Amino acid sequence: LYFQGADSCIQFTRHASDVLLNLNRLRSRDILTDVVIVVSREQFRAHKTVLMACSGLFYSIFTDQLKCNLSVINLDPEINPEGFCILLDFMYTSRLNLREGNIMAVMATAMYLQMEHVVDTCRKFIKASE
Ligand SMILES: Nc1ncc(Cl)c(Nc2ccccc2)n1
Repeated sequence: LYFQGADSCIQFTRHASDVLLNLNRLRSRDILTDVVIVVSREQFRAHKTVLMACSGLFYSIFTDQLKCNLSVINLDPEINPEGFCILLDFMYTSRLNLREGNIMAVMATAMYLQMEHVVDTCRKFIKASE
């Protein structure tokens, strides 16, 4: 459906989430992926534009005239790959699968990737356990 937005335009309620859904479908089928992210010898294929849109670290890398052409990016080998996988799924879905058993790895990975809204959110959930 659609509605009249604050600017008097027609606004499509599901458009942004539908675009993201379609980008995730492309990722799952490996269509137009243009980078591999390597974490602890695990490989993750993705779209650079989605990475940049969600992460300060990826934004900096892919706006750098030298690094923007790399098709393989290695992360710190101490990064937990499940932490990365969770954040990558978040990027492509808006859904963050936080659990007691993964929250610290997810928070550390989000800090490394410069995903500040995710970092803040992990803080509140940790602080509520205390
Ligand atoms: N199912 C699917 N998966 C991925 C993409 Cl990118 C896509 N795009 C698209 C297809 C038809 C009409 C409008 C958009 N559709």
